[PDB]
Amino acid sequence: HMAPPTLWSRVTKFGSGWGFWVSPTVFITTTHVVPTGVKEFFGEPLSSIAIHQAGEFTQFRFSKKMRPDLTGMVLEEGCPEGTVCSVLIKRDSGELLPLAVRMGAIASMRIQGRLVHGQSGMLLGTIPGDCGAPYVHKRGNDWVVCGVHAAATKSNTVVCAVQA
Ligand SMILES: [Cl-]
Ligand SMILES: [Cl-]
Repeated sequence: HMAPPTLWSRVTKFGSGWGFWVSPTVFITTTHVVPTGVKEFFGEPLSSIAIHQAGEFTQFRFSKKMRPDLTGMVLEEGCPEGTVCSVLIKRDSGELLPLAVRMGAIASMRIQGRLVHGQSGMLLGTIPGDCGAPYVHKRGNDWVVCGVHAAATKSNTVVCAVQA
């Protein structure tokens, strides 16, 4: 299934990587790309944002509609093993590099000392800078997002962080 422009428009440069607008108020990203010590995100004070971070998965819920042009999509905790997702990688150049990935198992893993609650997959390459890119798949009418890019083997195996 081919990701349409509006879906790409959700993928947003953020910190040392990317994040993704799940809806007008909900933004997801990979914890380690998130800027630390700041007092606002997208011009909104922390106080106005509900933040939950665990297992390298970060979710922001804003009090205000930040992307009022968007519809809300389904966010799931990973996907069924065997599902082929697309990782919607934007590069700093502007290039779009959707990568097809056959997903494997969900697991709590230690990767370079960090606890990642995630899902591994095999590419059917990712680089530093790509973390936070969304893993998506289409089910019926609806695109589903089920993780954010977190790691890859040197090899090729990729891992996305998934929500509790
Ligand atoms: Cl775009
Ligand atoms: Cl499914």
